[PDB]
Amino acid sequence: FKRYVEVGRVVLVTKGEYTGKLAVIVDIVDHKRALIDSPCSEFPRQVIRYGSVVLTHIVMKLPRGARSGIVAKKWKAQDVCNKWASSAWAKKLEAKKVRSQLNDFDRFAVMRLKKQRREQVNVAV
Amino acid sequence: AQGHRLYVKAKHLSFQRSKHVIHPGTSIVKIEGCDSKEEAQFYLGKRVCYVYKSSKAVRGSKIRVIWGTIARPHGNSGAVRARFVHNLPAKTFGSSLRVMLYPSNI
Amino acid sequence: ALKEYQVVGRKVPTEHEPVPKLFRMRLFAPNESVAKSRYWYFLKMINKVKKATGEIVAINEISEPKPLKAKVFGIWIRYDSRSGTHNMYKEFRDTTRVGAVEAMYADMAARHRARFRSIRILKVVEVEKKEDVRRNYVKQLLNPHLKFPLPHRRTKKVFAPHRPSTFY
Amino acid sequence: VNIIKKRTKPFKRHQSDRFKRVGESWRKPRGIDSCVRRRFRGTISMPKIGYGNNKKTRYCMPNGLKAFLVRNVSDVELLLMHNKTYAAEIAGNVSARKRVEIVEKARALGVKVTNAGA
Amino acid sequence: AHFVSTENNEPVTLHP
Amino acid sequence: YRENVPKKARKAVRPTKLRASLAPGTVCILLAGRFRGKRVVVLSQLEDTLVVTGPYKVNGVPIRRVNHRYVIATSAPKIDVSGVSVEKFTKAYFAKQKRSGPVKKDEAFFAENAPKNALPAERIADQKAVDAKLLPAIKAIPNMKEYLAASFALSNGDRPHLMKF
Amino acid sequence: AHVQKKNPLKNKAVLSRLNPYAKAYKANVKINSEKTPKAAGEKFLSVLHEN
Amino acid sequence: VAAAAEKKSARQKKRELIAKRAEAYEAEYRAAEREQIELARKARAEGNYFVPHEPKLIFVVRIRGINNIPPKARKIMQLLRLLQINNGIFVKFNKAIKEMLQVVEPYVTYGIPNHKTVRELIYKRGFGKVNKQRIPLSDNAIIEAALGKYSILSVEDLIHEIYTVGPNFKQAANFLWPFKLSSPLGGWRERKFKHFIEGGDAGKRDEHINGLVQKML
Amino acid sequence: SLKKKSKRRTTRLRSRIEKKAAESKRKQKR
RNA sequence: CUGCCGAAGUUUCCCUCAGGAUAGCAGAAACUCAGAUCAGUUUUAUGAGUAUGUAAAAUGAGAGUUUCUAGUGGGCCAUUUUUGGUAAGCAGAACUGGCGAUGCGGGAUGAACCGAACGUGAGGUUAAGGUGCCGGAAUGUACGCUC
Repeated sequence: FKRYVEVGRVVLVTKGEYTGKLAVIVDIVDHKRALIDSPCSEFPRQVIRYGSVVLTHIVMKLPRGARSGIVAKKWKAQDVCNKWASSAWAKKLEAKKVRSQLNDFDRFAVMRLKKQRREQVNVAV
Repeated sequence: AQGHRLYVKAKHLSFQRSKHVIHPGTSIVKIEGCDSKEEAQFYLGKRVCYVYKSSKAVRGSKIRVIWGTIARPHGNSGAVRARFVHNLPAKTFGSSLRVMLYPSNI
Repeated sequence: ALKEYQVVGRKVPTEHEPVPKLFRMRLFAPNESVAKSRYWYFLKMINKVKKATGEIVAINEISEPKPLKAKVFGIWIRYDSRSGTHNMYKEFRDTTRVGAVEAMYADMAARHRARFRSIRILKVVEVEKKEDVRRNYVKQLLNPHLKFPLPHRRTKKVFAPHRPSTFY
Repeated sequence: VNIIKKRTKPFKRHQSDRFKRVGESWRKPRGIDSCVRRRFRGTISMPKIGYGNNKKTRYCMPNGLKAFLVRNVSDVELLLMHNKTYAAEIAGNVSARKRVEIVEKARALGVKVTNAGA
Repeated sequence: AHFVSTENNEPVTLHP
Repeated sequence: YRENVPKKARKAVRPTKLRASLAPGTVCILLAGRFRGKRVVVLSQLEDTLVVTGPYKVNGVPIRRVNHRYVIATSAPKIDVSGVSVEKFTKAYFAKQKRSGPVKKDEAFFAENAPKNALPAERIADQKAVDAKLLPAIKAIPNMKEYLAASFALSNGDRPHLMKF
Repeated sequence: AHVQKKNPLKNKAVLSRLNPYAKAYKANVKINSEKTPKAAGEKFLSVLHEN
Repeated sequence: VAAAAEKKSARQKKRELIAKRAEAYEAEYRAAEREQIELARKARAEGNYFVPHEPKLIFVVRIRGINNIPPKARKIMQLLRLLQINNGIFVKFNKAIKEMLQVVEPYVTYGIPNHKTVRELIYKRGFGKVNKQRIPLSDNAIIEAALGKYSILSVEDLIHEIYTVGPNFKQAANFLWPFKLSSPLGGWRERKFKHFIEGGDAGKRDEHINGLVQKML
Repeated sequence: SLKKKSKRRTTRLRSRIEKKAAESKRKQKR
């Protein structure tokens, strides 16, 4: 496959109040729950299920049951962020988030530029 | 010609009812694009509208309109309750209604 | 959800017993009153002390000392079966003692169609030595290189336009 | 103060429409097994004191005026002090000459006439 | 209310 | 006779508390009236309404009263209003004339008033004065004159409860 | 007298009628501080973390 | 100028008297709550166990209708003034009352309220029985007329007389009409007519009755 | 149906099943 | 025509008979005490061998009467006891409620099952039971069993 429930795999939370955040699996409690943690301050170390996460393609080495400090240090050292964002998957998500925050005037700014973009229609004869 | 539609499309589903009783006092409106009660709080209080066409022409205008107001969310799936000045006829289950963006609060 | 309570109780002081002994047991109840009620039922059935003659001296909710350390619990229970007499012992792995008890209760209601009424929890024990773990499923969980595909991924907006990926 | 009617439809007698011998006027169902007497769901309703209208708006025309039957000029002349409460009603058997005489008198008193178009 | 001795008779664990 | 004297009602009048985002100098969409869908700049904060106009040289929406319940206060960049006076707009300034009876009609009543006859020249003097004092601000920031000239309208898949106007 | 019943909980004028004390009631009071004296008996911890 | 002047001044001095009384009662509640906390903390520290206090005040709510009830139980309902579903009454928790309650155990729910629910009830749903009539407590003068013999002169004095179980607890019931409560917002539990311990809603429930009232009220 | 019989027990069976269960319990009590 | 009050099925015995009685109920008129004057209730004490009674604390209520006078004097259902009992049901009593006079919500539908005791409406909230569609309401969340 391509997605394995590994100690040290980083997962993207898709449910709960931490939706959209990026955490890393530190431990496997059982078949339906895993312990995850993230260096981001807002996100606390906790036990989350598997319906509330999606597996990413990044696997980073990390010893079983590492504490919050060690996980953050390994995350910083191996450059997990800016590796996740390097993927076109993350870029699509960030594009969606910023496009959600556009107001009416920015929508008209989007209006005008992409109409300029459209009218190029230059193709070889 | 797409510089119009200052309303939001919706549908009339039924009256507020139990299985063997109906109360035509309030009508159940499915506001298209609304998929929960926390979202239905936005349209809570807006001006809903049922537009139809008749045979006789009053005002030289072929369109009659029955005004109404969104009153309360009804359930989990984002349906609302509406109170029209004239209770909608039972032939208008599934008929399309309009949801004006006013009285505005955004 | 369940919560773990320690309840300490004794009978009323009197000339017969001026200083009755304190009797403390840890028992799992969703609320305060259920814990006291279960305490009186347990003490009556075991020691034969009447509800009227007694009174609660201390009730305290106990939180999990390490709610983030993956632990393995062994639970001995006395199931009230069709004959009213049956014993069990089940293993669980989770982070909170209440979680193991809650998972055990759902396990009982499933594999034996039991109630909260028929279950009597003898002892919940933390087991730390790997070789002291008995059950097969939990033991195979304890291996160091655990990895498996996301089991049962399963994943209003009716009428989606494209066929779901339903895979990686 | 707006006039309010709790009910507008009259209480028709049970089965007054399937028979020409049973009349429209209300009669109380006496039968012990009558599904109408036991007031089952969906059955027609029965007159009750609960439908009584407000004492302040009872006996009032849709314009808030009480009807007073008038047969000669003397009757309307007695209505001068209640031009705000009572509207005159010309009796059916009043002659044409008296009708125009009464209606002109009532106009002079400024008292409402419901059927002045006769 | 009152006070309840515990030192003299420390609470003892009870199991079903 | 009776003429029941109404009891002394204990209801008073207090200033209307407008929304937080309905400040003077903002840009808002117009939801009702003959100019529904237009975007207009709010000049002054009236008792109940908003004295609002689109720059008449831009879109052609004269200075009008609009009730605040038919206004969507967009987060578009604010346009300064300190440069224009706004005290001359009062409720009586906008009010209708009398009627002299309950019914008046006919196309002769339509060939009169119109935006020439019953329209005073002083109103254009005020209207041109406003445009003189706002066009420099609208010209300063980009797309703004073009933004106000355009019209707001919904599209398929556009859900207003999620759109941050 | 008393055509309509008004709640003191919602109508503040009716509290002033009922309580000539809600004028100064001062609900929230600093009775803790930086100085919290954590106090749980040592053997109480022993009996709590027992069995 | 006179006559009404002395009435206003006496009216005024009565206003400070209930103000001074109310201050005294509030200090009494806070001091009682404080010593509860301190004697719990001290006992838990030095080691010996503190014990709860046998309560003398409970709130009772009838949760079943008027149909299909044994004659023994409906008789108790009459003696308790619980003649309608979703009603509510206070009862001085004692051996006679406690032993009385188990008779109607599946038909009522009871527990020990604290000061807030007492204060909310009287203020909002407090209807006084004046001259055999359900007269609301919209004024302090209404309570003064019916309890001036027992030195209760305002709503707050009544609240203390109730919440702290004074001697005039019996001398305040027939002044006060049963609390005709609404159906609880959010609903009851899924199976309302089981015992509260068994996942139902009938019976003694203690610290989890305050919740119920907030909904019912 | 799909079966050789009807799963909906006619109200006679809904009537006499419970009473015959009651007679069974009385028999154990005796 | 509307409104108001509103039982009874078994009692009190009596009978030749059907019945009455007699109550009970519903009432109708006259007159005490602001009472321990009551209670289809609990509690305490007390004797006798949780219950028993008497007496007294709790609790709610204004509590008594003498007088005359309508209608009813069935049965069904279920619970608890319960002796004779047999393949097996079955029979016997005593008690309890519900039903007769009772509509409404639910159980697809129903004399008794589950809730709920009804003036005319508005709004809000629930009971029982439900939330795939018919059908108002989550093709909800979590853990298992079952092909």
